[PDB]
Amino acid sequence: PSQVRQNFHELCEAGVNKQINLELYASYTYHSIAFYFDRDDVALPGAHKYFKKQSEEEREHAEKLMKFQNQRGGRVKLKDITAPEKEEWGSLLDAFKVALELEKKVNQSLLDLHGLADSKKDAQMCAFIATHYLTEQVEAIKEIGDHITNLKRVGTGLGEFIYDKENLKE
Amino acid sequence: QPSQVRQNFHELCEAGVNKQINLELYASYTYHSIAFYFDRDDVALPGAHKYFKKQSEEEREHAEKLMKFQNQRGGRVKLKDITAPEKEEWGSLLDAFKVALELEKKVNQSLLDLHGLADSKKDAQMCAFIATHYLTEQVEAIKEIGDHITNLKRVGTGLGEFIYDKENLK
Amino acid sequence: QPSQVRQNFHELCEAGVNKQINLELYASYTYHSIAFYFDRDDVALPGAHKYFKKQSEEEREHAEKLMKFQNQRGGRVKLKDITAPEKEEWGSLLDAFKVALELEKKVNQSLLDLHGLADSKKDAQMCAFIATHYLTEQVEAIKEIGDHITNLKRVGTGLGEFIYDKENLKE
Amino acid sequence: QPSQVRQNFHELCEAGVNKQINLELYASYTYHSIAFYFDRDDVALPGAHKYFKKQSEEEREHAEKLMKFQNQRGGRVKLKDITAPEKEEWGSLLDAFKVALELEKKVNQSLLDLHGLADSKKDAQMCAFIATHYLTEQVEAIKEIGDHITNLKRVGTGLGEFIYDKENLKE
Amino acid sequence: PSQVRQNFHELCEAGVNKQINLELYASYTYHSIAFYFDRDDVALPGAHKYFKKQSEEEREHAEKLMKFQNQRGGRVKLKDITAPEKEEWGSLLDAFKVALELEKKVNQSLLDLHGLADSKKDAQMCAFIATHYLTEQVEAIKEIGDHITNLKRVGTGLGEFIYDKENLKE
Amino acid sequence: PSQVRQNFHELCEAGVNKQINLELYASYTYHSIAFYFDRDDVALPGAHKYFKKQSEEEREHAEKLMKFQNQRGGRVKLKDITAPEKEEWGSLLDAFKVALELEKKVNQSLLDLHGLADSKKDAQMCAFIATHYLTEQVEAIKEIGDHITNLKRVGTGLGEFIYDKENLKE
Ligand SMILES: [Fe+3]
Ligand SMILES: [Fe+3]
Ligand SMILES: [Fe+3]
Ligand SMILES: [Fe+3]
Ligand SMILES: [Fe+3]
Ligand SMILES: [Fe+3]
Ligand SMILES: [Fe+3]
Ligand SMILES: [Fe+3]
Ligand SMILES: [Fe+3]
Ligand SMILES: [Fe+3]
Ligand SMILES: [Fe+3]
Ligand SMILES: [Fe+3]
Ligand SMILES: [Fe+3]
Ligand SMILES: [Fe+3]
Ligand SMILES: [Fe+3]
Ligand SMILES: [Fe+3]
Ligand SMILES: [Fe+3]
Ligand SMILES: [Fe+3]
Repeated sequence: PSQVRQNFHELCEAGVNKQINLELYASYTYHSIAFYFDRDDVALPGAHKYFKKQSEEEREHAEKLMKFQNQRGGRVKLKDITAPEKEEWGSLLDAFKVALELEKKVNQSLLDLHGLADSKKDAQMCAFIATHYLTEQVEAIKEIGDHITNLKRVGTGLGEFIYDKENLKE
Repeated sequence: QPSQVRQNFHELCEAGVNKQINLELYASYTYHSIAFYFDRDDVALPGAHKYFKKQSEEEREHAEKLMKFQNQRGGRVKLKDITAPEKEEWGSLLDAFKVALELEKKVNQSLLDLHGLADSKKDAQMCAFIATHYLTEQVEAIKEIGDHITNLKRVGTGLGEFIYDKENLK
Repeated sequence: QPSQVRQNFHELCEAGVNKQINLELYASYTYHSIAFYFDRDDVALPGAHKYFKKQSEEEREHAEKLMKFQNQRGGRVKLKDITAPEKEEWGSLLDAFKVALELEKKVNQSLLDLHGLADSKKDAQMCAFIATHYLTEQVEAIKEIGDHITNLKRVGTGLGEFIYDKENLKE
Repeated sequence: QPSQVRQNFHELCEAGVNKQINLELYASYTYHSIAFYFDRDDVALPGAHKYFKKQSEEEREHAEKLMKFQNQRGGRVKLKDITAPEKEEWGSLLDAFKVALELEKKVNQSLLDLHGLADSKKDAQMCAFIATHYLTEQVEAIKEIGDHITNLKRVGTGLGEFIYDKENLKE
Repeated sequence: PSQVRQNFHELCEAGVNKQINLELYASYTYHSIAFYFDRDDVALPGAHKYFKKQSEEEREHAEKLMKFQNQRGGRVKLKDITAPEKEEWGSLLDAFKVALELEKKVNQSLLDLHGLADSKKDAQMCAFIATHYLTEQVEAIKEIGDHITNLKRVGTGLGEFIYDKENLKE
Repeated sequence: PSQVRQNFHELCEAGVNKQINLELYASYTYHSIAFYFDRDDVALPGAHKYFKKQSEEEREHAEKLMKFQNQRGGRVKLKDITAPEKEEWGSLLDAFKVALELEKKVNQSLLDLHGLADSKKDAQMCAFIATHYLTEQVEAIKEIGDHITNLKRVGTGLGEFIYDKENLKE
């Protein structure tokens, strides 16, 4: 075993590797969404900028887990990053509904990971997940919630143009 | 018809937050009373006046942060009457701090109960929120009030109350 | 019996001030409720959340100024239960501002009554305090809310609500 | 019909760009793996960790510029799975830069093929794009990796690896 | 019972007092190691500086636990500080292996203390330990793992001089 | 024998090692006194700060002697640090009387060490001790004498609060 490994269970190591893959998957999906809004027949630059940023942040989420794996003396194990569900994402509202479903799936994954760590009495790993993931996920779901509400409010056409400029770009 | 953001948030936890919101508001109202008691012409302790107004304001912030939490998790804020404080007149500086210590310990037990409920429903995010934002401020507040009581017993009545008020509360 | 500072301050006027203090806190709590309703994920109007949060804080300040006045005059603050707000849910931006107009007019009438009472007891300093600090703020608040209602009717539902919230309430 | 912006852009060139995007992402993921390998407690080379993290990031930028180019020309981005890196463990600093040279040359050949395809369809825009942003960075990248390999052979294993990591990669 | 004491078990109070002694014992060991590297026949100034700093940090760890004891209304009980295991600590690599051993020993003590807190539903004591101690320890252990790896890599003689200058002095 | 050793007797080397232990024992006593004044039922923050600072200075005194040991080519030999004489230290005036006792005890130890140096014609060790230790000790003793006198003058209760604020906190 690694010289630094202490109170770190093989199932927890495995759970971190699974979460790294899911974070990379979310990153790639937002990347797809970002460049969909950059198409000449879509042309919502606020969404393009917003989802690009989201993609970057999800990559940082993966890196912090890779960093965590090494601190605890686990070994990073990488799998393929599955291509996103769709090639085209529809409206601003459609894209946000996809984002909410993705964020809730990631959140349930992190809640299962936390539960795993608690079951093995990994107090460090519980603290780490609670401090860096669980509140960002709640805040992210709430933010997407609000976007969906406002996108239904502003409607289609001019409303989308304005929401894109005022709320995603600025 | 669950909230679109709601995930791993029990109805009993929702109700527990609403109960804590009322308790925080109640504490704010009690400090407000105490603050204006020390502004009476026949009491006239400006340090205490300023101290307890600030305590009132902080308790209102504690309530707001739980209202914010309730909305983040997709629960619904339900407001009740704020009960008038226990007394119209609060006696000496020492008497007011003995009241505060009893209040803080009451609020603390309520936060420990609320944390216990969250843990019993495996609401790991709610555990972290309460630990991060409430449990250590409560411990620091109780210790601070203990030190105040100790010092108010030491300085005694009359000149000591005037000095303590100027040196430690103002 | 009376405070060493008390001069020309009738017990009915002392009682009137305690009743105004309660009304101010009641209005604070109502705006607080409204503020957190606009922060719900299924309403999500951040401009209104911010506006009503500030209104809540202001009304608490109006209560504090009265508690401070009570003590200046040597009256004694007497606090009562702060009644829960009328509604749990407040509907549209328009519905919320219509509630505010109603609330602000109720508070105004109460202050005008209190001023009446002060004058009936020839409490000139109390008349001056009420006129100086409350009667014009009240007039200005009711005008401001009237303008809000007019503009919320003009912009309509949907896009207009989003724009009004961002342009007028947030900024 | 075709995109309103599409002019002188062949479907095989579109396909080529999509294949290059996947390759750039593949390269990015490989450098990511290498980066975190050097962060292991039993490898502990902080310069190389920082260096390969930065290489991972730049490759992702290379991918983004081609997606941007795809949309500029009125083509459509088609994403495929990103294949996991070929190894879990990357050996020495020298071994890692040997993998990097192999990878950089493979990507260069794919860019030279893409350029040949552009020229074959008389896509002057695309030739110029590839030559301006890709062909020279790739030559510079290969030269840089070549110099790293030579220097890592010069310095030894052991002390030399620590010194090179701190003096050359941590910069 | 202290006026401030609430939800603080005697066994948790005892464990805090045990931890304080352990923190002070680590401090004294680091102090010894620091002054060994200052001997004219050892003369590694980077190590002297580094281990002095480690000695100072461990004393701070002890202080934070004494402060916590008082905050919770426990009473600080102090025991002899046992002299370090050796008078002489060998090579840079020998000293770092001692450090990894010590840090892993301390960490197990903190994981046990956290376990005790949890067994008594001391929610605030769990938060305290995880926030201030559990992640610091995992960072400390990883950093020492990294030192050992690099000290094996650089070898003895010239490598030790350079490591001491380039990594420990800076 | 150390390459650096010249005109340094074994008995002087032994006395330096004795002094180091005494400096560390004083440091630990001051640490105990410091954290007693931090208890919720004592709560004298000026004393807490003052005795913490004294604790830090005594550790520095120990360090300077370990440095001197190494400069002269003696070898540092460390012994257990004996727990302080009391767990509880009474009044501000009680703690200062303990301090005068401790400081006079240390000073006699330094005067004996100086005597030993002189008996071995260790001219540089006489200079070291007189320069760094003998006048500091006389200043320390006078300052504590002054505290005791002023603590008798101010009396208990209000006087202790004011002295703690006005003299020890500043
Ligand atoms: Fe994420
Ligand atoms: Fe890193
Ligand atoms: Fe996310
Ligand atoms: Fe509170
Ligand atoms: Fe808010
Ligand atoms: Fe409180
Ligand atoms: Fe008002
Ligand atoms: Fe005031
Ligand atoms: Fe108003
Ligand atoms: Fe590239
Ligand atoms: Fe772009
Ligand atoms: Fe490249
Ligand atoms: Fe420690
Ligand atoms: Fe302190
Ligand atoms: Fe440590
Ligand atoms: Fe000393
Ligand atoms: Fe030194
Ligand atoms: Fe001293």
